[PDB]
Amino acid sequence: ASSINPWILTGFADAEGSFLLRIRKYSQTRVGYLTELGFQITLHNKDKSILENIQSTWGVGVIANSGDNAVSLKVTRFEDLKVIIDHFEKYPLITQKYADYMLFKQAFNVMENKEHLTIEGIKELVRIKAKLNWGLTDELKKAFPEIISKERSLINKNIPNFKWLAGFTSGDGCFFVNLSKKKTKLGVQVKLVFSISQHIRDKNLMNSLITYLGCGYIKKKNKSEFSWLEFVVTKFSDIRDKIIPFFQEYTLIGTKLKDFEDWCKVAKLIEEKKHLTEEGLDEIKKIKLNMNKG
DNA sequence: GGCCTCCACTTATTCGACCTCTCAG
DNA sequence: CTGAGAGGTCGAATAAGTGGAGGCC
Ligand SMILES: [Ca+2]
Ligand SMILES: [Ca+2]
Ligand SMILES: [Ca+2]
Ligand SMILES: [Ca+2]
Ligand SMILES: [Ca+2]
Ligand SMILES: [Ca+2]
Ligand SMILES: [Ca+2]
Ligand SMILES: [Ca+2]
Repeated sequence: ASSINPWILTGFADAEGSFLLRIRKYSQTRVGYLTELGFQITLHNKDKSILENIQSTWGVGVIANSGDNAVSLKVTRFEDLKVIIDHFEKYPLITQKYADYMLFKQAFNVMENKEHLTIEGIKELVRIKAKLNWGLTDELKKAFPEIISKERSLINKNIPNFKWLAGFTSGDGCFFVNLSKKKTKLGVQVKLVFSISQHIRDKNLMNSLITYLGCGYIKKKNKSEFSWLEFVVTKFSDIRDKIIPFFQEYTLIGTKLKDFEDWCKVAKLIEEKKHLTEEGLDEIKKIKLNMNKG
């Protein structure tokens, strides 16, 4: 395998990767609970390469199928979690996931002292799990009532580097060739779109993208209860003089790099105005088709 | 015995990706 | 006519999670 730049790896960990803390009822321990702390990243089968290069970069973690179409990288071996702590202490996360890392860091110290084998240590872990990701199940809520959960700090940090954004984009980014039917002679408009999806927790971070990249805007989407944000750039001059030069200097990792490469091919056709012709339009449809089924 | 670590595989919901239209210059 | 938003839809490569058990000191 090949190494991954640490900042690119952190950025990819802001977009992918989830900390996890298992607190299960268990008959084969005195305290009656089985604990499992770790970190994981789940991608499509086609992107198993990233996991292998991560596994080789950190020298930690195990790979396993995640259903019929996906695979994951899991790090739960306790001694291997030191690498995860060492990496993120030097290359910290900047999304709200950094608050989950801190809770993960606290759980590590409880288990490091072996306090998870006691009833008090478990209670401490439960107070931490209450604020980690999706909190506690009602089964444990009623099991450990009147527990003062730990406080979850609001993360509001600046983008550290451009490499961080390359990794974050590879995880939650998208390079799309928009074909828009138009009641006109040619019939269709071509328009490149660069976007980054993200939960509305990080509205601050998302908004700062406009300031950091000097272009784009924000779009608030809602699916009933749930809402998230999209950082979107469509103005071609910005895509040509900002987005494209940026990601040529700071390589994307995974299958998204292939989409970026075809994306840039369409940008070339557009610079030459070949997107107003007919032969050029067949070319753009071929490139776009190669990005959907590919 | 007591406890750790891994594979199988799912759920909820947060992404990615896919549209189509208005309208000013 | 064209470009740049405006205004969306939608399915799971979503982010997060669980059951089962082989493995080790
Ligand atoms: Ca993400
Ligand atoms: Ca994922
Ligand atoms: Ca190792
Ligand atoms: Ca394996
Ligand atoms: Ca492991
Ligand atoms: Ca260190
Ligand atoms: Ca992704
Ligand atoms: Ca332009």
